[PDB]
Amino acid sequence: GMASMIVVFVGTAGSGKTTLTGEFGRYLEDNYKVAYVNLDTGVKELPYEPSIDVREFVTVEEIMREGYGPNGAIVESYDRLMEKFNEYLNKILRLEKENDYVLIDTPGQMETFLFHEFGVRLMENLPYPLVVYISDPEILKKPNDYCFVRFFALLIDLRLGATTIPALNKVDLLSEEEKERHRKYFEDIDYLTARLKLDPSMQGLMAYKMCSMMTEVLPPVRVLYLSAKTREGFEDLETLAYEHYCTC
Amino acid sequence: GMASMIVVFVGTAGSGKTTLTGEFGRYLEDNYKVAYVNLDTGVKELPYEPSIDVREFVTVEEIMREGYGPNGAIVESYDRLMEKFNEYLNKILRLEKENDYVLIDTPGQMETFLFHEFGVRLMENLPYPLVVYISDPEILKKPNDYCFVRFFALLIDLRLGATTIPALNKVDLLSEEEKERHRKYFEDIDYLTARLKLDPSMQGLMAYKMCSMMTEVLPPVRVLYLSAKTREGFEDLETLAYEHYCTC
Repeated sequence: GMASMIVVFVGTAGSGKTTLTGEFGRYLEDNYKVAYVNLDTGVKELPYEPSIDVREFVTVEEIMREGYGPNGAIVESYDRLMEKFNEYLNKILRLEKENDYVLIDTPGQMETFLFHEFGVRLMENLPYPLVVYISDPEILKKPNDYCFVRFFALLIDLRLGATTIPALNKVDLLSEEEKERHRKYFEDIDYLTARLKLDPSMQGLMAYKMCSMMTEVLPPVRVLYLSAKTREGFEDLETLAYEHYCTC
Repeated sequence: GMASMIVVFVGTAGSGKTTLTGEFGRYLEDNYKVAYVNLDTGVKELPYEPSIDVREFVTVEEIMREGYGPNGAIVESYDRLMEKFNEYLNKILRLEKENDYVLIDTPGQMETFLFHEFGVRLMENLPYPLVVYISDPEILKKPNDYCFVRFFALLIDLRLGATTIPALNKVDLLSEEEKERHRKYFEDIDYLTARLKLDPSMQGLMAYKMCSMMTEVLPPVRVLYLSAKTREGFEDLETLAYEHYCTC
């Protein structure tokens, strides 16, 4: 096709970002032409058929043989990928010319995407990509967690300089009590800050201070609730992907 | 001894956080009793003698044999450590009773510290620890990078709820032109925002918006410049460690 949208999935190893990428692809493949990009050198298996698969060129496992530990082997795998930076960039630019959606799967170690050259430069060089930042529901246990997760999404937005949508994955595992509780904090402006008042701790009152982002000029975003299992929230995301490539 | 200070070193694999921890220890061992804690399951070698070494119990390498990839093996190593959570916590609390300094080395994959239970809970349960967030100078190439790095330090502060000092490591590798350029953006309030005005990009004007943190109530912090090689900035940090355990 040619709608030419790129959607970048960001999340820590465990959040189910790779399963989501696949299933969100399948959902789209009814009405669109879709390409998948894997930028992770240490993922074991892919539930989709990749156009680009940086494991073709280098894997964390193989370079651990050379005698690196895994910390070193991960950093080293992305130093070797930079040897092919322009090649991967043009490869992705071309996928985007021949497709309606290019879905990009990033390293399970998101700092390997946030910090290293390869991930940041690739992102400064793609046309207006949208980023979906996936969070595990289990990380959400206290009102601190909510602004934390929300602030992190803001940080990705800088580092990659691309609009970043906060999402919770695996929502099908929520009991509905749980579902109700997470919705409360996220959607309701005030209520969040309200619950951020009862903690009598500086690092807690410190955390209350951070509840800053106000109205307009600094526009809070809509959080997605997603499930690969039930396809919950997929239509929202598709919509978000259209509202973005238009307005922006 | 018994000054009972804990200093927590946070930084991505590559930033030289582990070499710094060792050398900062040696510098202290002249005037203080010092204990080292390693919480990293995938670091190859330690330049110090650890009191606690979570590799004793589990390593990323060994569990990769069981057939996990490295993403999975890293997450899995910290799930197994939680089986010993209370034991490691009391072990560290006791080190702090018998020492002037307990220096804590965290996982080379800082999200394994920022996100996973083990790292966040350990930190909510330690007495007033100070966090030093180490950044590679090479990440600093454009005025965006400066607020990025500075904002990330703010995020660690929430997630662990402990005061977090931004630092640049490996300053001995700076040409002095470089040294001068990094100092400019960091110390000078305004100047930073000033240079954050010439970019004609929403995600750039977006980045200008984020330059928010104002005066008092929301007090900007002093950035450290550190070098294991020359011991630059070690006295500053020692001072910071005293000014913190006092006031705070």
